[PDB]
Amino acid sequence: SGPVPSRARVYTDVNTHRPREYWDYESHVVEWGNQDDYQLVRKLGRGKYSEVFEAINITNNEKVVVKILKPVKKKKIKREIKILENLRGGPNIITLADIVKDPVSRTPALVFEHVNNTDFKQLYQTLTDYDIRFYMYEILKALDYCHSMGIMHRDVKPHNVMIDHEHRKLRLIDWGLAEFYHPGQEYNVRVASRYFKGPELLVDYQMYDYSLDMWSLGCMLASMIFRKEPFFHGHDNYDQLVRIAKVLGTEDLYDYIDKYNIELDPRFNDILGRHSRKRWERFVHSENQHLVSPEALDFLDKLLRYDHQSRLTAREAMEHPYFYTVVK
Amino acid sequence: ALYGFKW
Ligand SMILES: Nc1ncnc2c1ncn2[C@@H]1O[C@H](COP(=O)(O)OP(=O)(O)O)[C@@H](O)[C@H]1O
Ligand SMILES: [Mg+2]
Ligand SMILES: [Mg+2]
Ligand code: NA
Repeated sequence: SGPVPSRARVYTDVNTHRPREYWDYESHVVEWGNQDDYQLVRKLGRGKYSEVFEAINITNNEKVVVKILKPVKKKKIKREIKILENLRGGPNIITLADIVKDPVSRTPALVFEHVNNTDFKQLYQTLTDYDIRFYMYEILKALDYCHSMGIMHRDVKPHNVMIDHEHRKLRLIDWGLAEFYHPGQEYNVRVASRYFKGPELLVDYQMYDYSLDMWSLGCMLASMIFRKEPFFHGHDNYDQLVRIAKVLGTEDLYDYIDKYNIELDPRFNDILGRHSRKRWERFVHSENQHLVSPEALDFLDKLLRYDHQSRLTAREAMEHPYFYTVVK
Repeated sequence: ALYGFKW
């Protein structure tokens, strides 16, 4: 009875061996700056739970980005703030420059370093094979750092990866779904975009870890090197697993669910089917062949595995032959 | 403006 437990292969006890104030974000006391330092220039995004603007810091004439926070639970304000403060200064981690609030409504706003992003739907089609390897290495620096600091991102995808291509400058943004990793903790599986959801989320395995970000990164890489957006095109959460099984095959899916004694939701019974494991070379075509190499396919093969434990860590990924041509 | 900010 019950699923087999799992823990991260790396950085397992980072939070266990840190003081309570490091990870107990509900007790965090926010330090608030002066809202009047910042004036709004233009809207960048409007979700149900945030409004984001380009803004000017009128004290130093630098652009910043203002993220108005309106989450369903106020706990989540302190989670995003505490995680951003814990990770501040990490390689390729967006910098939280300030935290301000409306003196009247008390609506809080995060103030970030500005990145001169180009929408991925315009930028990615211009990147070369070296640019993808270079940007992927920058994201891996950010993920090995955040994992090393006890934090899972849980929302790795193009919309949360800012790139100022002119300055070869990448920042991993959007730490609002990020969580502190505690070995044995059962997490909400209702996290991440459907196309980037890992198999553990789809089969309701709650004892996941940093390895979830590595699957999300694999999905992002596959979409870039194959020019197939998204790579795993599910119509719903149940279909999403079927799209993954059409590539990775159903045999290895059953080895995964049996290793962890996972019970497959009955909704899978009639849509899963039976699928061979495909060769990654089947996804090469004239439009993408200039981005694909044996090293890229081997690297993708080692990220996109059902078993979260078997996936490369960020640091293992950084030592892969795909990044041999990338500085450090 | 918006949430106490000026444009
Ligand atoms: N520092 C930044 N520089 C440039 N654009 C940003 C920055 N932060 C956020 N954005 C833009 O605003 C969008 C939403 O910000 P994000 O923090 O992801 O909010 P949400 O949690 O609502 O998705 C991003 O997808 C991006 O387009
Ligand atoms: Mg986002
Ligand atoms: Mg978010
Ligand atoms: Na502290």
